[PDB]
Amino acid sequence: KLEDGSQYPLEGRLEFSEVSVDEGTGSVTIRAVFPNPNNELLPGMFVHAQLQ
Amino acid sequence: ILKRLFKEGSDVKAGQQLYQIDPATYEADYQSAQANLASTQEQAQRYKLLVADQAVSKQQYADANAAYLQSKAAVEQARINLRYTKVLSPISGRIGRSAVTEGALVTNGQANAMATVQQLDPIYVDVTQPSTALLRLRRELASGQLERAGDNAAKVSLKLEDGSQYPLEGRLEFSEVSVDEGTGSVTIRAVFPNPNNELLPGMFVHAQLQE
Amino acid sequence: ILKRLFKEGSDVKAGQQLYQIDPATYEADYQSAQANLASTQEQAQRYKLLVADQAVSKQQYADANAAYLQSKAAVEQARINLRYTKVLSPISGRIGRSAVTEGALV
Amino acid sequence: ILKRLFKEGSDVKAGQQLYQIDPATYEADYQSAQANLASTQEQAQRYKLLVAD
Repeated sequence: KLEDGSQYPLEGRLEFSEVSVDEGTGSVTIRAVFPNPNNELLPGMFVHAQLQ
Repeated sequence: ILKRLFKEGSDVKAGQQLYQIDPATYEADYQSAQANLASTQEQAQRYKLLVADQAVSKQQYADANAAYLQSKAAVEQARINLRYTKVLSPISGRIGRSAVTEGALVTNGQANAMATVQQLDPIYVDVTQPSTALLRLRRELASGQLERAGDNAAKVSLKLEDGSQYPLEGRLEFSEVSVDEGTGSVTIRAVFPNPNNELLPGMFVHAQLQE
Repeated sequence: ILKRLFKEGSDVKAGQQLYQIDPATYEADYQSAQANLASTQEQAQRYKLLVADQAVSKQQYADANAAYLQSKAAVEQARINLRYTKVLSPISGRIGRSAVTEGALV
Repeated sequence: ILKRLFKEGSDVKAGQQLYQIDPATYEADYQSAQANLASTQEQAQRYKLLVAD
């Protein structure tokens, strides 16, 4: 779901292998991969991954 | 620097000579390399025929062929250096000021440029906008809500800083050229014809989209 | 930099040439090194035969072999430098602005 | 001997060219000597002034 509140039409995979853990916070970062064939998404966008 | 061949702030063509570095010493190396080559070549040719006839040893032919190869090499380097005495314009555009005065000493690999040329006719207008604004606009190009100007571009107008309209009409191209660090904000470019140089780099302006 | 070769904000491929560094001297060094190699090599090969026959000394052969070894080395470095005059994309992806202009020094 | 230019047994005039010796190396030595003179002459003109100040 994009900053504008809109739904990205494509759908990706949320990968559960941890990329980094935080120092103080101890909170983990993981990553989803989304196809981006029109170059609608660019780095630095604020978004929400939606999980059922 | 023998000469500066251009007027500062003028329009220069791609490949036009902007400076003449004093060629005299470079001409001398070249012509001297060619003289050395003409001689060693004629010998190497003679010896190639002699060694075929066994009128000379392999060594003597070898030595003659070696001298010739050295000469060949020396010519080619000298030719290149001579060519470089004419400092040429890489592009068509408005050249600025010379950082160098006639009679100054220039060095291959010196830290500072001597001049800077700027293609001004087609001119850019850099527009920075939040990632979401751009995504919106791109959709309207495909929706047809925005009028196209060629491939992947919207027709645009320009409003100058004095507040007036620019008479000409440009292209707002949708491939991003940078995304900013702090802000998610994206920079794209419009392209406006500038046939008399009313537009200059550094102006603050407003590109205008009819939706 | 002789040429930039890519549009800013466009897609390039891994391995694609993004810039042309002026190759003229590098080309000349390489051609000349290569021709010198052909010549020191035959000389070293020949002296190798000739020492076995005692028609030249070990010192003469040692010198011929040395000059040949230097030519090999000179050729390899000249080749590598010439190769780098073509600045390639490491990956496929979207390229942004050029931070360096044509005519710039790298 | 690049060329003979005359027919054996024939008549010839004083100053008539009878042979051409290959001039390639001679042409290039001459071109090079002119080039060295130009360069070297300008430098001595230049240094004549320099030493003056």
